[PDB]
Amino acid sequence: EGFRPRTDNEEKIRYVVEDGIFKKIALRALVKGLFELEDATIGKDKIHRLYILLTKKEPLSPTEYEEYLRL
Amino acid sequence: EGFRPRTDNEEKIRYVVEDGIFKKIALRALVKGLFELEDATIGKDKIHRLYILLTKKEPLSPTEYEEYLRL
Amino acid sequence: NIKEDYFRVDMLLNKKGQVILYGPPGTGKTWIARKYVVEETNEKTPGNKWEFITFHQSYSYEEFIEGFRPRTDNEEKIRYVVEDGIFKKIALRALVKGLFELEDATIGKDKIHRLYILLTKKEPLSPTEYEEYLRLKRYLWELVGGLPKDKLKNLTPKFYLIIDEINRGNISKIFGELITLLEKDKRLGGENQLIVRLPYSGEPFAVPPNLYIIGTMNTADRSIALLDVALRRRFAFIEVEPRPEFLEKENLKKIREKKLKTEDRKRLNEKLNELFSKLGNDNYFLKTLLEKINVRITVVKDRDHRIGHSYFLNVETVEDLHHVWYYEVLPLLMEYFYNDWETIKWVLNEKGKEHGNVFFEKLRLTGPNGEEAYQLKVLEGDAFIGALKRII
Amino acid sequence: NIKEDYFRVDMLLNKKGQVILYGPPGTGKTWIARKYVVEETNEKTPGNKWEFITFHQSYSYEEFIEGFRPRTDNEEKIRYVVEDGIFKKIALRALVKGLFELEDATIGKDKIHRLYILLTKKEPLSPTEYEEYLRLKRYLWELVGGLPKDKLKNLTPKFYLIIDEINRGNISKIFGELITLLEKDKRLGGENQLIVRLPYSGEPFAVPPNLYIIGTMNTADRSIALLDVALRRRFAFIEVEPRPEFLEKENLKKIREKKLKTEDRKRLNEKLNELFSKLGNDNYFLKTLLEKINVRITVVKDRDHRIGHSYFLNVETVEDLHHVWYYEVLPLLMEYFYNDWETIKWVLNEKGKEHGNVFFEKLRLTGPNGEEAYQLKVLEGDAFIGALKRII
Amino acid sequence: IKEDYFRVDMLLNKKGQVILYGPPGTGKTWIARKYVVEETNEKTPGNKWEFITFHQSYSYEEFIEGFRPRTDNEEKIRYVVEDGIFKKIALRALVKGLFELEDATIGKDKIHRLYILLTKKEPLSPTEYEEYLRLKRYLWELVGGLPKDKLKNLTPKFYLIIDEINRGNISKIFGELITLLEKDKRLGGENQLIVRLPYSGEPFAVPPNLYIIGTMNTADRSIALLDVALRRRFAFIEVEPRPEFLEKENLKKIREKKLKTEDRKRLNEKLNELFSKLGNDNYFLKTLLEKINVRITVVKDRDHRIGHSYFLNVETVEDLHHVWYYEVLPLLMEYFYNDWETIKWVLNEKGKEHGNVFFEKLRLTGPNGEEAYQLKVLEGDAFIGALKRII
Amino acid sequence: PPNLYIIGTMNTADRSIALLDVALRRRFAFIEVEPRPEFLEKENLKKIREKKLKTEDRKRLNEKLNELFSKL
Amino acid sequence: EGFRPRTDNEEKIRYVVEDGIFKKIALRALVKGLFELEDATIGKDKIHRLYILLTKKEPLSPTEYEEYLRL
Amino acid sequence: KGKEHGNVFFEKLRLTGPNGEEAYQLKVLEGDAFIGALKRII
Amino acid sequence: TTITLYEHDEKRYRDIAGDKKAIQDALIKLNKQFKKDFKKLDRSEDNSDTEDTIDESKGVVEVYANKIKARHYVGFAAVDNVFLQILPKVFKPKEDTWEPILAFIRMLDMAYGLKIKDHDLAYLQGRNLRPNLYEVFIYLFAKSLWSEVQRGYHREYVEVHREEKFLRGKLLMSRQIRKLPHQLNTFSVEVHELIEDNLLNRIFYASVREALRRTTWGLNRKLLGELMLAFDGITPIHLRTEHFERVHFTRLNERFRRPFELAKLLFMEVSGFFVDMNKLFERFIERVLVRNLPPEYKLFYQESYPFSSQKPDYVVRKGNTPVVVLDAKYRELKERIPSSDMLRQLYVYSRIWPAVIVIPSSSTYNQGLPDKPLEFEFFDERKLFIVAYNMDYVKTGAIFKADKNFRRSLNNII
Ligand SMILES: Nc1nc2c(ncn2[C@@H]2O[C@H](COP(=O)(O)OP(=O)(O)OP(O)(O)=S)[C@@H](O)[C@H]2O)c(=O)[nH]1
Ligand SMILES: Nc1nc2c(ncn2[C@@H]2O[C@H](COP(=O)(O)OP(=O)(O)OP(O)(O)=S)[C@@H](O)[C@H]2O)c(=O)[nH]1
Ligand SMILES: Nc1nc2c(ncn2[C@@H]2O[C@H](COP(=O)(O)OP(=O)(O)O)[C@@H](O)[C@H]2O)c(=O)[nH]1
Ligand SMILES: [Mg+2]
Ligand SMILES: [Mg+2]
Ligand SMILES: [Mg+2]
Repeated sequence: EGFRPRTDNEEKIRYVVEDGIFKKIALRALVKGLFELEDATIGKDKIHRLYILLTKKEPLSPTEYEEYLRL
Repeated sequence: EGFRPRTDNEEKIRYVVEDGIFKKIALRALVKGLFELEDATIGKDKIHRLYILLTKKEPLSPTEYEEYLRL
Repeated sequence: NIKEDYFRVDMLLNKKGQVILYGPPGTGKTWIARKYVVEETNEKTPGNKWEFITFHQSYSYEEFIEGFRPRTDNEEKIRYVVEDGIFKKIALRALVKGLFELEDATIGKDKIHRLYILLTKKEPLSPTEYEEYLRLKRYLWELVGGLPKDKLKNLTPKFYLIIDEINRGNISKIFGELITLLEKDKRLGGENQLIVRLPYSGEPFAVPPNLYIIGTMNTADRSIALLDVALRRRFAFIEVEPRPEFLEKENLKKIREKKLKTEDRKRLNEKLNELFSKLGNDNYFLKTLLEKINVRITVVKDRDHRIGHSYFLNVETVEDLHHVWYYEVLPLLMEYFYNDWETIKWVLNEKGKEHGNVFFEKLRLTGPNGEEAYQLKVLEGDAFIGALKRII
Repeated sequence: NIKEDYFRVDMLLNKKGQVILYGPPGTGKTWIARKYVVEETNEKTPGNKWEFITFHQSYSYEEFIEGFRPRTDNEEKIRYVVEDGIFKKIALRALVKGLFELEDATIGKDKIHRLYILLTKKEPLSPTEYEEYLRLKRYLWELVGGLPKDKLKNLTPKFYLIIDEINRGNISKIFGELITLLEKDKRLGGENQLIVRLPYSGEPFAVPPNLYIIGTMNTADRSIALLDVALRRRFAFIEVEPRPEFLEKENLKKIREKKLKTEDRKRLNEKLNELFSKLGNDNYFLKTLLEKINVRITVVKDRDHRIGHSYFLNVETVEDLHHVWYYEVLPLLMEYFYNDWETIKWVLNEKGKEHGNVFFEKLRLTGPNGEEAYQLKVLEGDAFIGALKRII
Repeated sequence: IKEDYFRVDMLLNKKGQVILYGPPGTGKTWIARKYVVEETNEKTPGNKWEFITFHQSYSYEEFIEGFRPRTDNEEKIRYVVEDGIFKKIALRALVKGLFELEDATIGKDKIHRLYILLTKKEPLSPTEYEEYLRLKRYLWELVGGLPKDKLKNLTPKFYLIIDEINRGNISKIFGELITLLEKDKRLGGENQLIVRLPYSGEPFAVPPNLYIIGTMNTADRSIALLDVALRRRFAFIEVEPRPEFLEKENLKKIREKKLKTEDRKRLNEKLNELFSKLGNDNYFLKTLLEKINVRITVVKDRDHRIGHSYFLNVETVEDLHHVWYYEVLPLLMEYFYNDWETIKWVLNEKGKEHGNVFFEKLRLTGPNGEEAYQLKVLEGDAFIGALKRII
Repeated sequence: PPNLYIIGTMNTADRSIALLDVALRRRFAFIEVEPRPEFLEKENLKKIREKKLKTEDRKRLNEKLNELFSKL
Repeated sequence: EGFRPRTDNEEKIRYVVEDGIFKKIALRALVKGLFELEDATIGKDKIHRLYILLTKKEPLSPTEYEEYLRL
Repeated sequence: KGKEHGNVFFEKLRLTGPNGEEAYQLKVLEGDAFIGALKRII
Repeated sequence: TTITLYEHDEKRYRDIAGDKKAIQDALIKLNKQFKKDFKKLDRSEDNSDTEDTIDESKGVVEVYANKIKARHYVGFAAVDNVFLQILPKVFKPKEDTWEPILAFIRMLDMAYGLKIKDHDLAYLQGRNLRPNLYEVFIYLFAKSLWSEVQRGYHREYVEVHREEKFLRGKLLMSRQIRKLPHQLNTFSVEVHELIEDNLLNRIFYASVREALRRTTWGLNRKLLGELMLAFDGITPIHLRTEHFERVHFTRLNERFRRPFELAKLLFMEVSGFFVDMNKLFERFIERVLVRNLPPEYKLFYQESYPFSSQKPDYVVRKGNTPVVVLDAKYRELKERIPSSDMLRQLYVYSRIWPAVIVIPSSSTYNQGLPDKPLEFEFFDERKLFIVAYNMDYVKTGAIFKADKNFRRSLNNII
């Protein structure tokens, strides 16, 4: 986990926390493992939303990043 | 690549991602490689437009930097 | 016999204030410290009443007490607000949680409870409430200096701090303000109450009498050349010996059945009866094997380089004993003796043996200047058991 | 208390200006620095009259007197301002508090009171009043340039800075400007008034004669010892030897009932009578035990690695003496002589003994190349006192 | 008396920058402070002289020039390059020297405007800082159009008296100054050098007024000025620890210099009572410091010698006891940490084990045949009999 | 989570296994991948190169390896 | 060559790139070199305009630095 | 190397160390005696 | 195999351990290695003949067809698992070879200038270890290091201009002002941090690693094993001669002078060192004379040039007037008379300095022993006075009884 700069529609530099390699593969191993659990079916829609977001590349806008930090 | 300020509007100084030399030479080798390819003929009239932007021997103009970004 | 080890820690932790469970690795020093705090304050997770924290070689004072750290402010440009570390987020927390139960006519219990919420906040501090955190922290150290020493010894919630691998980090540099404070007398409420002024934030800071900093020092790495004055007088050192008494037939059965379930303990009984029958029907085999190999370690090398007993505590067959002897004992044994061979075979008393059922066989081609190089040799089946039955 | 270690600090600190209480760990160095300042200033907590800070290796020159420290303003988050450290906030505090009773500041006595408010202000300085603070600071060093040396010799408060473990930090770097100010005739009012020019703020600075610095270095470690010969002249070293005379029967009753003046004096006295009656009714046992170890450590180790009298000061019973032996000083003795067994057997005066009532039993298994090592034995009961009576 | 005063005054005109090096405890900062005060008649630092002292955090950016945030408006923090301590002196020593010239530097309205913005204690507002940066560009356009005869003789002598010059990383602090600190490489010299600074880019040259008298200690050999190119610039005055001041008469002449005959009668009978207990000899502390400094020269080095700042402030025999056991014997023990047969020889008690010895012998011995001594706090007239045996 | 396994890879020509950090020789478990010369036979070098190439490249690979070991 | 902040009187901190000592000698030697000959160096007033903007004692204004970057 | 007293920049201290060490001191000369200690270099 | 020699002593190849071919292979490397490193050590009347004798495989050892003979070069060397040690012939006896080891190191203590402790050597006396010079100088290095590492670790300060995620030390301002706001998230400081792996600690990690690999005791393997664990975080280096020169001894690492000089004496193939037995006695007598000659000051190596300069080993003069020449010779002095080569040099040293001359010689059970007083007065038909003095050697013990007998004979000579 670290700090990385990011532009907000061609504006001044906005710092945002972007997860590295190990945390993006440990959280991915968690949200993929919670599919086949019978007790984790209380949030199966929202966990599946996290796994699609965690395997895609370059989250372009903060509207899905705040969705990502909420999930 | 890194972040550089540009000559935008006066009260609207922007931080764009100006590419370095290794990204510019690897894109230029990829653009020139696909320019003479037969199966990449979907947008070959636009790959030659991307080649002129990469051999442009000057800092890129801000009214057409988004044309460089979209290509 | 583990309640005496939960009483040996407990009698020293109220007399000296903090301990260090120093001992060779693979013994249970991390497990004794974690299962004493969970048994004392019933919280299975870190956070509120204790905080697990390990040390490393690049761990610094600014991550422990406080330091200047760049922090984002509500999804915008960074500021440079000074962040309290992992100690100061629990040393202040042990103070304001203890100050709930104190019935004095000067406590701002509405203000202290507001400071307690901002200290247990798992999210980072936003600048709309970080100034509310620093202002309430300023009220705390104006209040602590006004309370007498009679009402700052009986604070009820015992806070803990498992410092894992305390000798791996540079101990005198991490404990900057904590090698003048970590005594039982230099805490708050004691006879020698010291409120030490900090360099970075500039606010005074003092350890409360609730905080007990349990340490789990491995001593096969970064050995007994410690600080020897500051980080040695404050800590009441407890030696956690590698006990081979947990490696009999009944002791392996009793350990692996209490944590087990209904159907697991019958299968663990059938597995262990199959294992010790392949060893020669010796119920005291793994005890005698570990006790014999520990005597050869303490004679040649130091007494704190012995092979522990967390390795052999999770065996169920001969094949699992093979995968713990060739990957958690013999690579550990070649680490201590610095790739030596003529003395690593005396530990197994295979000094006058080569090319047979030996763990280190000599290559049949000597070097130019008469030197010889040995090689680790994998075994299997009854050849490996016959190679273990002559260590005893 | 007032006999030797108080009256030789107060006489020497008033003559030299700075005192370092160098001595081995376990001696009253931090305690005699804390007791002298509290009994002088009549303020049992830090803050106004005195400041207790401690040095470490992460301690900065920029955080001691002056440095660029980035603050967090509202609209400009990254704002680099020059912030005075703790010494410049106690040297300016000792100056403008002493300048309340002078007769040449008759134009700006309100400005000196306003500057004293800004230095006692524990709130962080807003940038609307930081320029008011800097305008009053450069007014102050204009005012002491027009003050005569006959009127700056007697400033009626007495401010203190107890730095603890002074030798741990880079003392040549922390005392940047202070390696030429810290002298009795080189402060303000002395025979050579020196107002040096600080690097960062560009404002002149001079230590007032109001201030005193009581360092307490530790001299068990040697890589952090104070060998700066140009700095050892500025201080005045006081060797506090570890006195075993605080461990007699009458002395333990006089040291432990002076602090605890509650109604448990009948409880401590009957417990200390029972403790020494188990020791053979020897009123000079623990005095002889610490003396016959510190002499036997002085002859083989250095003279500054001796056992202090803070280990055996808090003993109450034989069970408490057993806890302070096997867990505090015997792991300490195994740290001094780490696998040097012929020395550590001799320090406890068990050199010929290898079996029976002894702390270190001899293993009955020698090594390959003729080496042999020993093993601890947890003793208890009257056999433990029979292993302590052999030392004295 | 005036010999060390005149010796500084001679070398500060020949080489340009003197260094008073010596063992710690002698008059190095004192003879440097008394020289600049008696030559400039200014007892506190200010325009005519400035005292600084070096350390490891005294880098190049705050000594000559570097970037420094400064706005003086509580808004619009202007990241501008600000001159350090030295360039605020060398520009001040130049524009003070450009007053007495007749018609060579025709800047009599623009030089005095630059001097009043250089001695201004209040920090520079940006509406007047643009005037200060524009007049400084006029200065190095002025200097360069002046003849060397009207630039060598600038009248008012400025001093940057620095201290512990060895303690800072001197080759890093001296940046562009590493080639300008000769007497003939200044302004007005035979080979003037208008050298260029990195950060601001404005050129720079030291005026011939500015003299750098820098005191250092040479007992720390870890940090000594061993650069052989910063020993050519400086003139190194030997300041040895002189025990001539520790007589009865020479101690009475020094310690009764500023007392106005009020406590001088108290001091006269106090020194009469000190030397009556030492054996009625006026020459005790002279040969006590001599027989220690000679015995510490043949053992450690020439540079670790005990100074004469320790014994200079004694009044009675009790104050000599508190400066022996607390300032110099802890100093003598940390030269020779656990080196006991050497520190016994500095006090020449080498055959003396017990009795009136500072280091009594422990009655124990070692298992391998070793021994170690123990410090013995002596009091009364037995202390003097343990001290007179050194002589 | 207990899914994430950390398969390291260590070129130990420069740094030996004893010259690692102390929280690496005990958290991890070391497998020595020994240099096997048995992959360089006449039939073993053919089988390894048969997985990457095609059928017509394999006869040229067979003829070149027959030309190689006949010269040796 | 390096980066350098430059706020003139009231503008924002526009991060200009300031040429060091060497480029203000290397460009100054090249422009004074080309000023004496006339083979294909058209725009001798344009080369002279670059030489004036290299010996500026004052720092360059943003209305003059931008034409200095073009020349 | 052989001159230890008289017109020499370094006189010898009269006593040696406890284990065979011996140090000197920088003697300040003046006048023609300084030249006589300087012309013996050449 | 362990082979041991005394000065001018021989061993048979048939009785010797190991192989006949293995020892002669070890020696021809050692005598060749002594050729390239001959000029570093000084001599005194050695008759070395540098051109012919040393390069003919006769530098240290004379390897012959039927035996192995030692020259007069004292010390030790370990080559190809054939550890050679050459003790002086004076300490030869009539634990049986453990007295001459501590005798030779004590003669290597006082003469050569080492500052080892007597309680370092007295720890080994009686522990029935195998006598070996390499096993004790590794121990004298390892004990003096582990007694100087147990107190302090020698963490020395370097300054680094490092970009840190936190703020430690002085913040660099010219590197932080010119920082773009896209990279503002790291401070740029210049912190004076203390590093454990300094150059003196890289050497002592490498000097231990090359010592534990080549040690054979059970005491040094335990002591170097604890030293290597204390130096675990230090990155290792390959030792050279540039590394032992690049460090300088200031006041903050002066206590590491004793292990480093012994680490330079043993490390820099070959291992160990050799010195001439003539000069080592010439240096050892110089410690005895200046201590024992209060009336007259004595200087070693004073030279007077005839006609090619023939210089005495030592001359004592009170002021300048008495000329009492003292030339130290390692010769046995058979038949109670000096030889042709000895007395011819004694005649020149007296004439070019009315000058008496005294020759000190060794004396033990093995060497030739004269009577207790000044044994031989001689006149060379020019009113000369040649006195044959003999120093007895209680240096095998720890007490200096013979120094009083040497002073009493010198007081009758003075
Ligand atoms: N009453 C009394 N208590 C003493 C005396 N000497 C030591 N103590 C006790 O010793 C305890 C700790 O001693 P302390 O002075 O703090 O050691 P220290 O100087 O800090 O040791 P270090 O680690 O810095 S080196 C205190 O609780 C104090 O009560 C004494 O002379 N009188
Ligand atoms: N009158 C007089 N006083 C002296 C003389 N030498 C030293 N002193 C006094 O001794 C005190 C200490 O001398 P000082 O100059 O401060 O030592 P120092 O060389 O600066 O010490 P250092 O750490 O920087 S190395 C001064 O206050 C000074 O008054 C002298 O020759 N005459
Ligand atoms: N049940 C039980 N398990 C133990 C005991 N001691 C150690 N263990 C086991 O040891 C393991 C922990 O080892 P650890 O403390 O991390 O070793 P170390 O920190 O390297 O010294 C756990 O899996 C426990 O199951 C014990 O007394 N009882
Ligand atoms: Mg652990
Ligand atoms: Mg302390
Ligand atoms: Mg000074």
